[PDB]
Amino acid sequence: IESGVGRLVDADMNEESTRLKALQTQQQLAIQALSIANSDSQNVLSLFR
Amino acid sequence: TSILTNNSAMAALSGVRSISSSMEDTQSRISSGLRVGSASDNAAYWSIA
Repeated sequence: IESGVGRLVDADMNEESTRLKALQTQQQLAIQALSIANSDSQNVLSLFR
Repeated sequence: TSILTNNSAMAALSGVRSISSSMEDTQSRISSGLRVGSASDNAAYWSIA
């Protein structure tokens, strides 16, 4: 019965590790893209010298 | 030379608008992945996904 409880409730660690690495990479890319978007705004100053 | 109209400036404005739209699309695409990210993309592939 506790083996069945484990089968219903336990999770494989390898897939979670892969997801953690993927989400860390996605967070890094999202942060870089957000920084680029923020830096995009101030380019308009060249028109107004 | 007319001080009331500027054809070169208007063409540059249209070019800037096109570049801004393309940059926004690519920035969202790189932020969230998802080459087909919304229904505004290829509708059939979005529905299949």
